[PDB]
Amino acid sequence: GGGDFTTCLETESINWNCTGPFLNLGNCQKQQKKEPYTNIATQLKGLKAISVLDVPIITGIPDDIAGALRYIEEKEDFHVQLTIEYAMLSKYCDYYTQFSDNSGYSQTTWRVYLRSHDFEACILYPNQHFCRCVKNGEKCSSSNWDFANEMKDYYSGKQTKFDKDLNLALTALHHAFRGTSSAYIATMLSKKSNDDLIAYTNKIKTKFPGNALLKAIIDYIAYMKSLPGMANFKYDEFWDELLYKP
Amino acid sequence: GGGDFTTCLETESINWNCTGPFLNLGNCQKQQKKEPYTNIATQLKGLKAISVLDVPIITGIPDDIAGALRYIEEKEDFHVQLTIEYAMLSKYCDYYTQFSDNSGYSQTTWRVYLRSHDFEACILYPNQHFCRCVKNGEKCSSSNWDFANEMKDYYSGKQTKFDKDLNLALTALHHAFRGTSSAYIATMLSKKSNDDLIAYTNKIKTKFPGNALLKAIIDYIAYMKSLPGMANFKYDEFWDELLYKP
Amino acid sequence: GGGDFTTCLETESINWNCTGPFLNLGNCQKQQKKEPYTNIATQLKGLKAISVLDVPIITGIPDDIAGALRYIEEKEDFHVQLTIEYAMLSKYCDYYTQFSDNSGYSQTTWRVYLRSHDFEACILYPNQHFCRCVKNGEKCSSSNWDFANEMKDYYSGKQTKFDKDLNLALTALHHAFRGTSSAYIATMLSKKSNDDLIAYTNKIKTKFPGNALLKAIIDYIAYMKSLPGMANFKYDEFWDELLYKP
Ligand SMILES: *[C@@H]1O[C@H](CO)[C@@H](O[C@@H]2O[C@H](CO)[C@@H](O[C@@H]3O[C@H](CO[C@H]4O[C@H](CO)[C@@H](O)[C@H](O)[C@@H]4O)[C@@H](O)[C@H](O[C@H]4O[C@H](CO)[C@@H](O)[C@H](O)[C@@H]4O)[C@@H]3O)[C@H](O)[C@H]2NC(C)=O)[C@H](O)[C@H]1NC(C)=O
Ligand SMILES: *[C@@H]1O[C@H](CO)[C@@H](O[C@@H]2O[C@H](CO)[C@@H](O[C@@H]3O[C@H](CO[C@H]4O[C@H](CO)[C@@H](O)[C@H](O)[C@@H]4O)[C@@H](O)[C@H](O[C@H]4O[C@H](CO)[C@@H](O)[C@H](O)[C@@H]4O)[C@@H]3O)[C@H](O)[C@H]2NC(C)=O)[C@H](O)[C@H]1NC(C)=O
Ligand SMILES: *[C@@H]1O[C@H](CO)[C@@H](O[C@@H]2O[C@H](CO)[C@@H](O[C@@H]3O[C@H](CO[C@H]4O[C@H](CO)[C@@H](O)[C@H](O)[C@@H]4O)[C@@H](O)[C@H](O[C@H]4O[C@H](CO)[C@@H](O)[C@H](O)[C@@H]4O)[C@@H]3O)[C@H](O)[C@H]2NC(C)=O)[C@H](O)[C@H]1NC(C)=O
Repeated sequence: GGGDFTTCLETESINWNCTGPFLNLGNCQKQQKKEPYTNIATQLKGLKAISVLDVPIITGIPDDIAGALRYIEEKEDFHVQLTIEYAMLSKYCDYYTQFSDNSGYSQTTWRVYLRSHDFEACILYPNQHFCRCVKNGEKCSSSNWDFANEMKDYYSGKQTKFDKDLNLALTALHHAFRGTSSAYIATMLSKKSNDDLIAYTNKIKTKFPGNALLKAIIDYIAYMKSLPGMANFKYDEFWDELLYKP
Repeated sequence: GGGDFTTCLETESINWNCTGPFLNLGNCQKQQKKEPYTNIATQLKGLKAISVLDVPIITGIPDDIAGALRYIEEKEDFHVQLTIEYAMLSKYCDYYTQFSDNSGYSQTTWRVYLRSHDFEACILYPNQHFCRCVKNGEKCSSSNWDFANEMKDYYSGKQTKFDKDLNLALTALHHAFRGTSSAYIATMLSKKSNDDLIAYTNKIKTKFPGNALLKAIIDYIAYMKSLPGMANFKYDEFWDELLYKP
Repeated sequence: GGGDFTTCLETESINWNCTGPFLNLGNCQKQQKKEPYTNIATQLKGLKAISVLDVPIITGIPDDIAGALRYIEEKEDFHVQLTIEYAMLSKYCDYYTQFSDNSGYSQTTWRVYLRSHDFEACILYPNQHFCRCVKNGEKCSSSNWDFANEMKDYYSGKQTKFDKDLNLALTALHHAFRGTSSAYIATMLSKKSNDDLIAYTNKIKTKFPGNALLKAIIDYIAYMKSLPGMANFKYDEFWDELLYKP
């Protein structure tokens, strides 16, 4: 249920087990988070995972996390982006294990996004368990229950609203899993590979079963994908920028 | 219901149609967001909207949005600040159209602010529809109903509490509409032009009718303005820093 | 109920009255917030609070608050860290008085953190008044009522869950009171000085009685400290990095 870094370097096209949360790391002690990127590049070079030519791209990772994620997602090539992300996860080795529960430094951005904005359907049907889970941290264990089909019926003749709400869920997921995960989601979206997209998000939910809000947003994405609005769904255009170069 | 940039340059004093959200833009395709500020300054110069002397102030806009907004609001002169804001809206051409609905990258800051803090009246009367709309995204369509006059009575003999809660609403609005919009609000506040202030916020609510939380905060500001506490209202002093130089 | 800066410089070990919120300041007018750090270092030097050798560490405080807090907490020595924090509070003289009520620029971070994440106990018992206060700003005046002992019973055989939820409360407090306050909390935690820790947080709650969410999180920390899970409590390891050098 994970991918090795060198094995991932051998593969030609991005796949689920070569995205951030599924990369096999190790420990993760206090010391490694202190390590600067020069040391991590030197480690990767000494193991012959990378060559000298690849050391600068690692040493140019900005020291702050927000800048590091922008730097990673700027890359247009699968193996380069993967190498950078792996260096960063070698410094912040708990970046994605933090997603196992309901808090942590790397979760704040996506949670802040999801809870600060509003779904169109939740504004009209705030008693739905999905909405109560997003807004109040309430009823999360039954979040995937569409009471009286209100949500489904609500979206029925409302392509634009379906598009807004599903894009808000996917934008939250983008903020959760920046970098290779988002390049993979972008790839599937651009090809309308809806079944593969749900397969990947379901793998994320299986990876982090202790993360209640994440489970709710993933179930919601699968629900929207089952609705008639999906056939004409128009994803937000920022995704096209996250695609890799031909 | 909007202002043209050059026409705005001709006018002597800031007015509603020469603030950010009311500046007439066009499209707004994928390409223009990629354009650096040197290109946008060159465009404005080629149209003779600005001269060579004005090119550096545009090319000095920092690349990140937070820095660009700080840069804009640092300006002490109406036409300079307007020109900078217009260059930025020429790059992020959807910055203010994002406010048409209930999400988007440019809305996060103000929504995070409004929902992370608390109104004094809502702590004591959390069942008020305004409070349920701010906190739970619930009852937003009846947010401007003061049940049993609880809010009004609550503020009656409480000048300090009225001041805190109205300032929290206005600070959220400041975070929504930085730059020229905030210089305009600052101008009206410093002159106690309460009717003009409400006229402007009501124009914002009319511009963005699909934005439920924004509608609620704007209705709330008009309600507070109708209360006896408004006559002695003391706005937060940061506003005085956003005024233009004499 | 506060500490003087020079008197604090005389003392050998960090104590409650030499942490940020308890440092005695004065006014705090509009002008002082405009003052750059060179001027503040010159003031402190002219009063002979510091010497010329200490001027650079003050002039190197980055201009943005987030960077200033990172700079302060990087210091490994009590008197240095205190001096830096005092310079910063001399510029943003309302940084900690902002905590007297339910909003303000310096409160956003910790409130955003506390409300974006979730307590394990609140996911299962969302009707608890503590959970309603954190999530909905509701029932804050009775937040410290554990209805039917649900919370206590919930943690009874769940050391890991107790650890997660108490660490989330303490991490929120860390985000509220960065710098010397966090070095003091780190010191008490590393020595399992649970009674002193509660004494300090209770002083914070007494300092800011108008801050409803802060009162709730402080009462909650004292409640957890009373439970059998405290004896084997394992604090998050970032705290050990905030300790001062021997
Ligand atoms: C990320 O995760 C994916 C799965 O999600 C992994 O892909 C699997 O990789 C394994 C190992 O290479 C594959 O198993 C091998 O398949 C060979 C046939 O492949 C073709 O046919 C299958 C359908 O039958 C297609 O799915 C596939 O795309 C090809 O078209 C077999 O010949 C192999 O059998 C031989 O080796 C095994 C193992 O030693 C022996 O037990 C056998 O007896 C035999 O000698 C083998 O079964 C598997 O097919 C792949 N699945 C998919 C869906 O593609 C990636 O490897 C993984 N990446 C990383 C970096 O970890
Ligand atoms: C931003 O939005 C404001 C409104 O909110 C616009 O201001 C209006 O601008 C129009 C066009 O210039 C003004 O209309 C003209 O008013 C002239 C008289 O102005 C004085 O009197 C009025 C009261 O009657 C005052 O409000 C005003 O301040 C002045 O004191 C008329 O003489 C004009 O009539 C002539 O031109 C029109 C149009 O071609 C013809 O149809 C007429 O027959 C006649 O020949 C004209 O009506 C309007 O008064 C302004 N309103 C206000 C409230 O000031 C800004 O122009 C706009 N800015 C930008 C950059 O878009
Ligand atoms: C931060 O806050 C702490 C308290 O939380 C202050 O610590 C107190 O400081 C005062 C003033 O120095 C101390 O009062 C003095 O205590 C002396 C005895 O101290 C020993 O014994 C006590 C127990 O009795 C211990 O707590 C202490 O640690 C020592 O082991 C007395 O001899 C003093 O009395 C003399 O002076 C007073 C005042 O002028 C006269 O009225 C007396 O008659 C007598 O002449 C005095 O009482 C107090 O003990 C300290 N408390 C604690 C708990 O340590 C810090 O000073 C303060 N720091 C800053 C920078 O503000």
